[PDB]
Amino acid sequence: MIVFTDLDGTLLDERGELGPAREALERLRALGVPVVPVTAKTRKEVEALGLEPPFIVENGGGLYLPRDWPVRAGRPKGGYRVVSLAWPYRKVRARLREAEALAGRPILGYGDLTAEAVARLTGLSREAARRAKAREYDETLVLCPEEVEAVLEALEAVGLEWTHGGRFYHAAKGADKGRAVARLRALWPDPEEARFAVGLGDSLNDLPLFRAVDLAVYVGRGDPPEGVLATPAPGPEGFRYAVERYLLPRL
Amino acid sequence: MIVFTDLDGTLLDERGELGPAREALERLRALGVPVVPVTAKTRKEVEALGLEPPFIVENGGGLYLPRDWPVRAGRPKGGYRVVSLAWPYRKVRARLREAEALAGRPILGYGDLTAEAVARLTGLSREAARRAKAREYDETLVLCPEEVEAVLEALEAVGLEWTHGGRFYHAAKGADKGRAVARLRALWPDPEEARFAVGLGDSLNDLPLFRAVDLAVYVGRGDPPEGVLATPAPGPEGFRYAVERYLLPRL
Ligand SMILES: O=C(O)[C@@H](CO)O[C@H]1O[C@H](CO)[C@@H](O)[C@H](O)[C@@H]1O
Ligand SMILES: O=C(O)[C@@H](CO)O[C@H]1O[C@H](CO)[C@@H](O)[C@H](O)[C@@H]1O
Ligand SMILES: [Mg+2]
Ligand SMILES: [Mg+2]
Repeated sequence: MIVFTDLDGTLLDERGELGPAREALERLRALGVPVVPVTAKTRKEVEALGLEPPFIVENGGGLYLPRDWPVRAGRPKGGYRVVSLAWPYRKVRARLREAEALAGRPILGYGDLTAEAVARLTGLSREAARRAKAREYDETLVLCPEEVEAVLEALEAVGLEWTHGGRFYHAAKGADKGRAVARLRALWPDPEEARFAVGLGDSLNDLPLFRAVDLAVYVGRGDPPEGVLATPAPGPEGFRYAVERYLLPRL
Repeated sequence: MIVFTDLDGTLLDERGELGPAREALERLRALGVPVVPVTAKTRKEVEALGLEPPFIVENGGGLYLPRDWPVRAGRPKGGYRVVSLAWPYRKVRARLREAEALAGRPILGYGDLTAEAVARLTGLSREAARRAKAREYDETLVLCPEEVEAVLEALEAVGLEWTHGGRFYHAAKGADKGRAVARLRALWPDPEEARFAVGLGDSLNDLPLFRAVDLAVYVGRGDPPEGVLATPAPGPEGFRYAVERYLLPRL
């Protein structure tokens, strides 16, 4: 069994911490069940949370593996090997400039904003905001509600893809949580361990995650997607509920 | 006679340069008529143009005087003397945060953006964008057209004042081109010379300028505001026409 999990609004609470998930995470480790973060967050953010690889960052744009992963894949980088599935940030940013000219209006993202600004917009600290700005693949867009749709049309026109997390729209090319999950499973050392995958999430960018796993659990607000299990409460309490009710009684 | 003039879209061409205005400016200089910039631009931007004080920056937020101005006013600041009429930028920025809370959405300004982003948004060079970001009183806002109305009400509700230049809305408190022109006229060494003031402009932020002078000339693109003279062509060609037709005969 592998548990693939989104962070914001799923494993993490409103302050970007664990809440009741802590105990749930420990039980899984004790049972030897790998837990793989799959998030819109950057590697720098995942690191600051003390999460060890493997993990999937920037909506599936990058798969970070331990340097000594038993299956050879990716490009070595320090204590990691990195499998890049998506276009680099710089290329996305260049494409955004063309989308701007098309939309006939500015399209702003984290790359355009100071860390101070990103912090204010996200409620993160300036330092956490600096980590959120260290994007390798995916751009987080800052859009006024009323312009969203015109912007999305322009993104697609210039070859970019979009999704949204809990609060923000994203632009990237080749970043998909489902693609990344499928890839990581294919690269898993023990095929039997990866045979059954669970995926938990709460927003649009998690749909691909749900599709790519065997047991999908939605811990967001409202009704889950079709074919996805639900929990009584959202977020980390959802995660806890999910492990205890759906996972442990299988372990 | 003193000629008070806006810069962008009035004295400056589309590239923000004085080239086309040279001949008309030299006509005034040769006749010993002082010319005072009155602009939304910052001290740094005005200096980069090689314009000497007295000049009025940031929509009237600051009045800059020569170090040896005969009438002692304001305080020494970097080789000039400055008379601060408006709240400092820092206070405006803080009150903007209250506005954001009321509006329920981000309200972005230059202070939130990198020089690179400002450069892209304005067409200024990266160097010029840094100068445009060196704001002491007034914030230039970057707003979705669809959100302007809600945003402007939010500004009013938190005690900020707004206006707009050729392209951008602004927020400040106590910055009014008319108030600054009146203060400079009152601090003028030669009361006779200041007795007859001319004001030229092309946008909303110039209405206060027109109210504060004895002869107002509009060089923007619409019909002129009531009580203001028009010119056959906008911008620097309008400024030149006004000098030749309205001012020289009077001199
Ligand atoms: O789309 C969003 O709402 C979240 C995921 O739900 O990701 C963005 O927002 C987060 C801050 O809330 C950042 O940590 C991420 O890096 C990214 O910029
Ligand atoms: O409101 C505007 O459209 C113009 C009019 O002067 O000023 C802003 O825009 C200019 C750039 O076009 C900057 O040089 C100014 O500092 C200011 O930010
Ligand atoms: Mg989430
Ligand atoms: Mg103007």
